[PDB]
Amino acid sequence: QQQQLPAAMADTFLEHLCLLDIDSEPVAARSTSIIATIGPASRSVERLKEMIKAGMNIARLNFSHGSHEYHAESIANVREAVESFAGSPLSYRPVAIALDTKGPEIRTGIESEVELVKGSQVLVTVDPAFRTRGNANTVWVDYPNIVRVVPVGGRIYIDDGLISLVVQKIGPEGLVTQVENGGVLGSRKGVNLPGAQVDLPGLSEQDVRDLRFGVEHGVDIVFASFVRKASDVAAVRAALGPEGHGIKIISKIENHEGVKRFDEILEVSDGIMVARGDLGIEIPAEKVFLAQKMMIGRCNLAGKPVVCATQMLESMITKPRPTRAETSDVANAVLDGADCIMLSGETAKGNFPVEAVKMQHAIAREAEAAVYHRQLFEELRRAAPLSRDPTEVTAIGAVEAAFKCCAAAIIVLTTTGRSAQLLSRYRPRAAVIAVTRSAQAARQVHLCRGVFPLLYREPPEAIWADDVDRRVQFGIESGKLRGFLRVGDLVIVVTGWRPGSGYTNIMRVLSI
Amino acid sequence: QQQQLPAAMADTFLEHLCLLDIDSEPVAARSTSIIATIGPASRSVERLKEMIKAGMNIARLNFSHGSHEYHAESIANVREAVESFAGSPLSYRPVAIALDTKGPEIRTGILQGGPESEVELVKGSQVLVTVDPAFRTRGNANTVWVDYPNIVRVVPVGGRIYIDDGLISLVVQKIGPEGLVTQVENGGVLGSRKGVNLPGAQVDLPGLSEQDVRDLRFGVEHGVDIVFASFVRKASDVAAVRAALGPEGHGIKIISKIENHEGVKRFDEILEVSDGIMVARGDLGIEIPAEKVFLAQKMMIGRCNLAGKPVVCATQMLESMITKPRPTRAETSDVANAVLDGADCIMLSGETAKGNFPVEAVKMQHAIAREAEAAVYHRQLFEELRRAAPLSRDPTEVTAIGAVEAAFKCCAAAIIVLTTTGRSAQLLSRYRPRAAVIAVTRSAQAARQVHLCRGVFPLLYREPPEAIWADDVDRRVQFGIESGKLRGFLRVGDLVIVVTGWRPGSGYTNIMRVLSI
Amino acid sequence: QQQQLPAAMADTFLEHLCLLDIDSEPVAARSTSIIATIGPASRSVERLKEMIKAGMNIARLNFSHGSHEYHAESIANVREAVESFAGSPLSYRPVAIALDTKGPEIRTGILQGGPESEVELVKGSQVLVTVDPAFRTRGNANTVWVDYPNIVRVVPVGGRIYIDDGLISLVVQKIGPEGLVTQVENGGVLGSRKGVNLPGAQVDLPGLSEQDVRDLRFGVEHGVDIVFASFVRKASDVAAVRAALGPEGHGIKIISKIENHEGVKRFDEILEVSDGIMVARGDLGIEIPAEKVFLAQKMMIGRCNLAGKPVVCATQMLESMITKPRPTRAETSDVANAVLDGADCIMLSGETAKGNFPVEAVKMQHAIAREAEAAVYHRQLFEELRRAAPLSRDPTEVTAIGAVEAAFKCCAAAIIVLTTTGRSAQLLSRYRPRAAVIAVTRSAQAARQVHLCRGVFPLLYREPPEAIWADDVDRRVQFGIESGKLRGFLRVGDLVIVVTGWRPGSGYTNIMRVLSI
Amino acid sequence: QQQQLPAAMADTFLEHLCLLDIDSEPVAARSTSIIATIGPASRSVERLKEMIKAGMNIARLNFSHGSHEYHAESIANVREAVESFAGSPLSYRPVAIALDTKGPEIRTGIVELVKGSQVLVTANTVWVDYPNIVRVVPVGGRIYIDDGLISLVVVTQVENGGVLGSRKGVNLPGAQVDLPGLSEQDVRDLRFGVEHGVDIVFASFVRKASDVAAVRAALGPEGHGIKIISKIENHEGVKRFDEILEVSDGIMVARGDLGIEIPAEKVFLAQKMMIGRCNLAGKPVVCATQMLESMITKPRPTRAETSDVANAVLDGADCIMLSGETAKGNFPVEAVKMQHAIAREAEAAVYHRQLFEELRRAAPLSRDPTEVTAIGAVEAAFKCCAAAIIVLTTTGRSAQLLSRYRPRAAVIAVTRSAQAARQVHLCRGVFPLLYREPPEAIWADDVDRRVQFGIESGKLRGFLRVGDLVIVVTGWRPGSGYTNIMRVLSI
Ligand SMILES: [K+]
Ligand SMILES: [K+]
Ligand SMILES: [K+]
Ligand SMILES: [K+]
Ligand SMILES: [Mn+2]
Ligand SMILES: [Mn+2]
Ligand SMILES: [Mn+2]
Ligand SMILES: [Mn+2]
Repeated sequence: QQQQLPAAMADTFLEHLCLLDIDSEPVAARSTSIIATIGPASRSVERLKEMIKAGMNIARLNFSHGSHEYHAESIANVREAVESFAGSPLSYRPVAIALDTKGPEIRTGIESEVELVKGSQVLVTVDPAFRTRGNANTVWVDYPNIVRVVPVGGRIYIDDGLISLVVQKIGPEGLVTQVENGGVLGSRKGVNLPGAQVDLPGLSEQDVRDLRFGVEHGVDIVFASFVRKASDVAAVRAALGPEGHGIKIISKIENHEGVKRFDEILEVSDGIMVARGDLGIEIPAEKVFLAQKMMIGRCNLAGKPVVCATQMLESMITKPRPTRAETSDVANAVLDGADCIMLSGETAKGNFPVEAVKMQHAIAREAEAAVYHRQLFEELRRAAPLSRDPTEVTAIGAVEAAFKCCAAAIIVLTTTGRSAQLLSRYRPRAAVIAVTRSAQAARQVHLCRGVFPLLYREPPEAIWADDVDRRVQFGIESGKLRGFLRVGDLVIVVTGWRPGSGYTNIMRVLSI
Repeated sequence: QQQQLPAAMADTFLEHLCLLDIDSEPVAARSTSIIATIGPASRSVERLKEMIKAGMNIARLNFSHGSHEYHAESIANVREAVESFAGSPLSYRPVAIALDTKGPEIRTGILQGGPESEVELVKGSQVLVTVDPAFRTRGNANTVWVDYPNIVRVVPVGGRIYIDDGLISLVVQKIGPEGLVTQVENGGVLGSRKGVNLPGAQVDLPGLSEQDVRDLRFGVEHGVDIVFASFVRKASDVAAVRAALGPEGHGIKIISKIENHEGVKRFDEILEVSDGIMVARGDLGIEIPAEKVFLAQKMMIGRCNLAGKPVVCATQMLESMITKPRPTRAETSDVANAVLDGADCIMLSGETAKGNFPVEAVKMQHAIAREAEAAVYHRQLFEELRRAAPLSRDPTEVTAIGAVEAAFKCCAAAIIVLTTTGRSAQLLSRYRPRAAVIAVTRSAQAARQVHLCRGVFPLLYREPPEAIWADDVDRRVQFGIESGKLRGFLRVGDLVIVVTGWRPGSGYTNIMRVLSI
Repeated sequence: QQQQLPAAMADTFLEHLCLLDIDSEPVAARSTSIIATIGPASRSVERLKEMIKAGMNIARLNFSHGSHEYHAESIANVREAVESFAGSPLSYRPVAIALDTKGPEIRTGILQGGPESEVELVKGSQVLVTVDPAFRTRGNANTVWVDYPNIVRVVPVGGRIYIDDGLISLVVQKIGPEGLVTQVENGGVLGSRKGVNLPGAQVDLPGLSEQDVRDLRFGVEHGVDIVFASFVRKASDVAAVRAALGPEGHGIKIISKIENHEGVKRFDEILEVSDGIMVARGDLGIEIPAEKVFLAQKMMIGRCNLAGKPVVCATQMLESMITKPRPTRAETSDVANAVLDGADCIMLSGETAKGNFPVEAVKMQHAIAREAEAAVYHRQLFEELRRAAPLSRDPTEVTAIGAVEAAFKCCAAAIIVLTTTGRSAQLLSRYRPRAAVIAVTRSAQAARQVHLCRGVFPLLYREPPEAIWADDVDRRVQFGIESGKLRGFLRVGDLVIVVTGWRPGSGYTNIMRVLSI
Repeated sequence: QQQQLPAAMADTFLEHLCLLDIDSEPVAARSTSIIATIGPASRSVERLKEMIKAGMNIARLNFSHGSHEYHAESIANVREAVESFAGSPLSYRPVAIALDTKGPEIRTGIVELVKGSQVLVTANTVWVDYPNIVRVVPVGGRIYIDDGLISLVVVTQVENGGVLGSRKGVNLPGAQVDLPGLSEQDVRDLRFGVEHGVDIVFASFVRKASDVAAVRAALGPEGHGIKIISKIENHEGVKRFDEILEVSDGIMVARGDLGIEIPAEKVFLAQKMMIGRCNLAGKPVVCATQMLESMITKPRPTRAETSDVANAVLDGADCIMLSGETAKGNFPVEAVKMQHAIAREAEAAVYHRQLFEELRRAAPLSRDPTEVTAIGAVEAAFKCCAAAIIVLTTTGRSAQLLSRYRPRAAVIAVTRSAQAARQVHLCRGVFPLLYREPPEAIWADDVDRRVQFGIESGKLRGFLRVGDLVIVVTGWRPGSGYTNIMRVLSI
């Protein structure tokens, strides 16, 4: 059998594991959406085309680097690459665009390299004149209060926490420190101050500018950096302004406080990013996996998208093949229950961006087939409280029906994505094919595992009921074309009693 | 809270038990249908009316007693009592009629100048069992006549003969030319025409005698809804019932009564071929050791639950009530446990056929079943059923389970289903929703037969079809709601799950909708 | 296979039910202890001997009736019957003796000219209930007198009044200047001095009257083992029993009978303070609606199972047998379901106290309990208990669960425990092993009280201590094995789990060993 | 609370996940043993001392490289480093030594292979040590070179270019490699292992039961004691796994080769399947290769590496390995310290509730008194949050049977057999203590002194504190195979 079905029929998790079969070919669209960071390696229209073809679903713009003009070019190229496939509506793949916020970063000064000798004296300055006078015994940083916040005996991580510094006297013109971990240091590198309370705002003048930019260029999603408390996302919301309620806000969890106040942060956000990079510097590297698995679990419970991020395939920045740990990282993110998996170096600057995307694609398909739905579904139902919202009620119904007949797909009409979401919330195995007129909602829905958006272009029919049927039919055809559904398959169709959003309430079983 | 909801939310069966609350009032129509046997105590139109009011859903005609004329009067009186409530379609309660077959019984003769007189079989004495036609009526303390010619040829020396609900006990010591010389092993007081059981003897009597066949044809002609088939031992037995029922009667549901060891052993083959099962505890309780019935009962109920077929629990559920206005503590727990076991219907016999409290007896099964229905640990039950039931490609099943699931998620007060033959109402109840299954149908018969399936409340719909089919569909669903409101099944603010189909005719159910009342 | 093993190996409760097998013979001592009530039917030494042979483990003396002298004779006769088997220590069966308290009973008066004669209260007729001192003797078909002046003040117009076991039903339709003008709801033949109940109406008689205290002091002096304490409504009720029991009687296990609504509601507090519980169905079934008892029964048994305390199921489990040599189908299933519920003991009252078949009645509870015990789905049962029971630091508990676990893994025939006060035997049964708990003790009393715990089979050990303690330990273990072999609990080639301790005196169990027989 | 106890008390796996707490400090010896490969970075006695201190439990000698003399020096150095702590029997840490077999490898001879260009096999000329290559790769066959980084399609054509070094691993999937599992050299290497008293054989390229039979034959009679760990490195091996496991003492998920022989996407499936099956069989299973590669070069692991380790433990692995990280890299001790740190966190996060349930449930009934005592002991341990289960064991088997059920309390195994003490590291949760005193006259006393020994060693290393409960497992008579007693004692 295929799809790891013998494994799906197991009575225990152990028996399940014991039955995973390397010769059981996956046989389903991959449900985990891939987010790819745009950079020099992935910015040319022709490259983007390849990346789309290979599996990219979300383009991530990292506003930690590049000017407004630079990101506008990125948006313009993505949109071009994406619309090059509009020749065939039945095959067209929407691509989301996520603005990633700079946030309260700290960076060293200005392709040369100094060497911080272990045990040696290094001075950290925020004096404007030393802004480029950086050397083996002097590092300049762009956070003037550094001197006010890192006390004697405090730690200062530099460059992915690879360099490490102990403050051994805080004198007038800077921090007198001793290198604890040396390393070959380069230009403008990221700095971390664990244990220190960085009074740096979650939203600086630039972030606000950057957000307004996102509104004007119609970005779909904000990955909000360094989110430490509910008011942080409120601030993002305010900045996003009224022209931008539609925009999904994904809070990146990058530090201890963020981890601790996670519950409050989730309730107020549209989803979460396990921001492992910073997280892995702010808390001990041994402990990330706990935060990751805790947050993914909690999101699964709340029904919100969760993203797993950073170094999932690092070696690929430089090599055509991933390390054995990277492969298992991707699979375990999926098995953890992550809605999306990300790429950074691997697609922004590396020598194999398309190969990197093909790999997340390949692994996610295997891992998705290896999900023990039986336990998963049971636990979700069991944990999720009762509900009175007809849309939820239909969803779980639909998912249940899908399971009973091994439906190829659940086809949903949706206006804002919400009813597609409520379906994927319960993790059907059948694919959730979402038919929508809202180009934006079609993009934002990539954030939810197992949704395949289809953008519908025809003008409304006179008779609403007809309009509904043409759309469902549209789903089926697109379905047939991309090999999601074959003649003789059963499909579950979810619709509503009247137009407008918020009235989903019907579930139907149809045969193809 | 009500409906034993704290108990419903328990994480284990033990925790569930630990949270059952005597002050949590049930709050739902009772889902276990009650079958009542018709006799002198329950035959008058006015009595029937009371029994309907009290909860009766199936009238059982016991063809072991009475003539054709006698049962025709019963049917006529039921139907009258039933139709007396047709003045209000929104409140009308359909009542099924079940013909219960005589089958291969054996009874003693009539007593010497005494149909209502008693002889006494003393422990340790010689009793001759005769088949001699001349002794039918001549029977005494040392002589009992029996209506089974072959008895003399089937009980060996050392073989046991039970008389009267197994309370009398004879052991064959000598066989002879003019009967069985027996010694009374258990004595007691004996009357006329009492049931005989022959465990250990293979009884070569047919499952369907010339009379049964006549009885069955009778059932066809008078439009009975259900056949409780006695002494069903193997698949061919129900085939025989089917043939006899003839072509004028495919619609009739066949319920095999399981009354003996062989029947218990070939149960699987019998179920596959029957519409449902009756755990016939009376005979079963004599054919196998009394200690073992509970095992057959729980096994069969379990298996039916699995197959999704109606199962009936029967006999002595409330015996003391034949004679007393209150049940014994075992009787009460018997009913509750039949329900908790997972029985679709519970029966009454003596209690409604001859006893002094037939209505009180019906009211009691009503009261207990409501409590017990609320105490079912659906969480486990539902999980196990899904888990056990094979995948399915039939859109009707698919919608059913969907509907049940949706119902659970919002504590739906009801699932309302349009159904033509009952099948989609049945597939719902197969998954044991807690929300009541309100089945709307134009088939008066299907409305009656549906009582066989736990949790289905049938509503007979009387209006002529609208021109636009979609409108006809809506009026029906609306009809369900209103009836619902009126009988306190649904209150304003409830959510309800509506199940319908894409086109007319049966077999095409495939839609599930969430509506608020 | 035997012992319903296929059914034990099932992955779900449903599959379990589906695999119960009527041909799978039980093969194990029955673990549910049987309490028999002593009366005219069961007071003769020779009868008692039969009842012991048949399975009785606890004699229950019902102090609601009979004088001190009368109960002394009962004790004497039991002890005589019991010690008649002392000729063989390997086979000797200890029998507990439980004193059942009268408590705050409410009663009717003596009849017009008839300490034996009878009045009929006809359904629908006017009935005056006086509290008038004069009429305590002047009762007829329209006048019943009652020994509780306050009844007039507590039952409001429209309230019920149940009489004699709840078989007679009166409704107050007028409160008058000397009596409640009642209509007869339920009719029937009324006797002299019968029990009256007042549901919903709150009562104010003490839990412990001057007589109870006397009765308790009596129990001490005659060395009763167990007090079944009637009408326990709150923790202080058992404190009172404890005080009355006096210092000569800490050893005595106190079982609170739960007989009313308040008792049901304050159950948690009552359990914490008692050694065990009695589900007193009789009264309970009159105080709260008859439909609801099964809920109180299953909730209490569940909670006791959780707490690890003995729970008894009681009253009417086999009533028809008071009068008939076979039980009704409901009675059989009642017993099975008590066991499946998880009851430690099952009781008999009328069936053994007055009826015509006391020994047969005891043989039946024995026969059913064995079947039902084999049908427990231990897999779930064990899982749930572990899961629910909090961590523990007491080495005795820790050894128990370990022992139970080891037993399961090798289908041990038995767990053999040395115990001084019964406590380590109890902690084993607490986890419901399937293997039998063979408890070896020198305390004749502890040997009796242990019957209160499902699955414990006490063996009284008589030899004087050896010089070397270790040797004394081994002879006792060996004693268990031999007794074991002799009664067919263990066969050559069986594995057995032996639980002992590091030093003498109670409270130090901490060793578990696997041995082969 | 500590040890992720709130998460242990969860009613579902989801709820469990939801309750993992980064501020819940682990508080227990780490139970996953660490296998470290010896090389230039890790061969000096002083280095070895550091690596023992940091957590190493098994030294891995990779016979794919180095001469006999070279491996003798390694053994010698390990043994020295190890015995330098013998100053104190209560603290002494035994270190196993595992001989890792070369087996049917293929390597290149002693340059950048351009994408597109011609390359013959016997810059435009790679040499290979497997003469039959010409015989088993047909027109349109694939030849991987160096950790599957290069790809050659058959005369070949380069499909994937790359920078080629000296003597590098060649892989041929789809081809049936008729090279023997045991060459003349392997046999020599194995005989070597016997003579120098290695403890464990990691047997390379195990494809079928007869492969381990061959290893067994070569190991000879002087070496029945030696535990044999079959390395699963290819498709056939994955397919015939059941047969292989039944006949082996344990398994190594040899990800490196496996990741080249089967698609990289699929390894995690083989890994989780094998670890699951081993957990079921009660045999040790090893997770291997690249668990921390970046550390070969960098002082900190990547985020994928960290999660790789934790997931191996959560998968249920008995041991985790390091190769380049400790054999040649610039951070061997840091690498060992990391596997130590992660394994402790991951171990505390195991959802025993489910795990234990499932193992009981799955494991068939048993009549062997040792098993019966084990499960009993584990059950007792759970009920009182025992700090430890202390077992007397002669061959390790009763320690093994305990760990088979994954207690959370640590399994402190007391033994006289120095070797058994070493091999027991293969079983999660076993902490061996070597006992040196001569037997007492009264056997019962000898038993007690040993149990007492375990307690004291326990106290000293902070496994058990006064007031803890401990579970003690012993037997009714001397000699192995008769464990049958379980006792609850307070410290
Ligand atoms: K950023
Ligand atoms: K009949
Ligand atoms: K009493
Ligand atoms: K090797
Ligand atoms: Mn970051
Ligand atoms: Mn019958
Ligand atoms: Mn009472
Ligand atoms: Mn390898």
